[PDB]
Amino acid sequence: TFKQVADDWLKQYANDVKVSSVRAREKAIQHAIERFNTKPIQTIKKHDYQRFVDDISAQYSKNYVDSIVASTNMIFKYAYDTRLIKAMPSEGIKRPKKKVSVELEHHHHHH
Repeated sequence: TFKQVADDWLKQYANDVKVSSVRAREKAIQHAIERFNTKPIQTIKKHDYQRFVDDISAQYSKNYVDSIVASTNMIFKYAYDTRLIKAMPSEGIKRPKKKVSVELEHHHHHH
């Protein structure tokens, strides 16, 4: 029944956003629902959640990954708030430092 709940929620989100983003994001979100079709949303653990994020990262660009993560988190929180599921897997995930430095400015050298 997650597909129906996610499908209903996705339609409301499409209220204000790029159509291409919704179609592309829906494809990634829909793929996760079909993949976890035998695995209930309330049975999803933090480990599997990270696996999904890394799975789409190798299939989608970083910009698209952010939208999928937010949509997935918003959909998960929506079902939890409706007391339809008894779980909230997502918190406890952090990665301090260990990040690649950004050169931001392309000038680099200066005088």
